[PDB]
Amino acid sequence: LTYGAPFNFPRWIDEHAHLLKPPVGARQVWQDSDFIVTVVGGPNHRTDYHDDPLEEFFYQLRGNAYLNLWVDGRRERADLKEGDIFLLPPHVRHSPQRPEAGSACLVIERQRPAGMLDGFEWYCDACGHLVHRVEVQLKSIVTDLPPLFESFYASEDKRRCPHCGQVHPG
Amino acid sequence: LTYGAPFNFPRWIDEHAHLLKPPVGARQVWQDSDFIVTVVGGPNHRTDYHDDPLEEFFYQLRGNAYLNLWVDGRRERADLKEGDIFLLPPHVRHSPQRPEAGSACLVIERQRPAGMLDGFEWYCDACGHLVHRVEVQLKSIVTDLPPLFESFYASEDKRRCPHCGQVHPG
Ligand SMILES: Nc1c(C(=O)O)ccc(Cl)c1O
Ligand SMILES: Nc1c(C(=O)O)ccc(Cl)c1O
Ligand SMILES: [Fe+2]
Ligand SMILES: [Fe+2]
Ligand SMILES: [Fe+2]
Ligand SMILES: [Fe+2]
Repeated sequence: LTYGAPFNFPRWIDEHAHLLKPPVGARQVWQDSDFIVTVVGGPNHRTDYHDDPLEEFFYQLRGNAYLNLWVDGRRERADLKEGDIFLLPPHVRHSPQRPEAGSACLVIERQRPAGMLDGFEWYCDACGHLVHRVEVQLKSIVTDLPPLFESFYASEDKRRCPHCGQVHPG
Repeated sequence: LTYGAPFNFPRWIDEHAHLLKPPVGARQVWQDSDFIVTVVGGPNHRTDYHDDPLEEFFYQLRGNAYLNLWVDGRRERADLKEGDIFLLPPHVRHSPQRPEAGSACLVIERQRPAGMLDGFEWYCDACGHLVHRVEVQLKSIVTDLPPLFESFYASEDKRRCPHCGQVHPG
C-alpha cells in the first residue's frame, strides 16, 4: 500500500482548512501518484484559463463554485453547486472561480506524460481575442504555476491585446 | 460538454438505488470517457481477485465495505468505512466484499489502453496457492466479466488447486 491505508475524508478536509484558503488555496492528497487528487478551497478568483489535454473530475463537497468556460466559441459558465459532480472533457478552456470561504472541491486529474503540455491563456475583456498563451510541462501545480502568472502580470506587452490594443488588467 | 452539465450526486445515487443491489450491483456514471466512474452498491460477496494494471480510487459514500488484499504475500484486509477514501496502487490483488444493502462506493479507474490486460484470479482456501487466473482486455465491465466467472464456477478442473488437489468452492 504505497499510498497508505483508507482514511476519513471529512476529517482530513477539516484538518487542512487553513491550507484551503488564501494564499495556498489547494492541497494535494497523495504525492507521486498517477491520479492527481486535490482539494481546492477559497476564496479565489482568477483571470487565467486552463487548457488541460486530459479529463478533469470535479466533486463539489462543500460550498459553491463555478467554472468560466469557452464552450462553443462563447463565454459560458458551469455552476458547481454543493453536491454536484462533473466530468470535463480534454481541452475545454476553464477558469475556476471559488468565491466562498470554507468551500471544498475534490478535483481529480491524471499525471501528464512527457510531451503532453498544459496551456494557460488570457482573453481580452473588450473583444474576446486571445491575449496571451503559455504552455508548460506541468510536474507540480504549486511549484511551476505562480511564476508564470506573475510574469504575465508584470508585463504590459504580454497583456496587450494583439487585436484591439487594450492592455489586459492582469 | 460531451459528458453533460454538473448534477447533484446524492440524488443520482438515490435515483439509481434499484441498480445498486443484486443482481446488477454497480452503475457507471458516464460512458465512453477516459475516467471510468462507477458507483457500487450491495450486498455482494465474491471469491475472485482483481489484478488492475492501473490505480483505483475509492470513496465510500454510504455504508461500509472492505477489500480482501494480498499485501505482502499474506491475506490482508482494508476496511472502507463510511467516509473513507483510498488510492490503490497498480497490480495490488483485491477482492471487494460489500455486505451492506444501501451502501454506495464511488470507484474511479482509467480506461486500459490496448494490450494492457486485467487479471482475475482465485486462490485456494486450504493452501493459498493460485488456483486459476484469466487475463482479459476489459472494454466494458458489465459485459465481459460474468461469462468469465461462470466458466470458472462450471469447471471442476479450473477450480482444482494445482498444489494440494482441493477443488475451490466457486
Ligand atoms: N481545477 C483545478 C483547481 C480548481 O478548480 O480551482 C485547482 C487546482 C487544480 Cl490542479 C485544478 O485542476
Ligand atoms: N473495485 C470495483 C468494484 C467494487 O469495489 O466492488 C466494482 C466495480 C468495479 Cl469496475 C471496480 O473496479
Ligand atoms: Fe485544471
Ligand atoms: Fe482585444
Ligand atoms: Fe477493480
Ligand atoms: Fe491448495
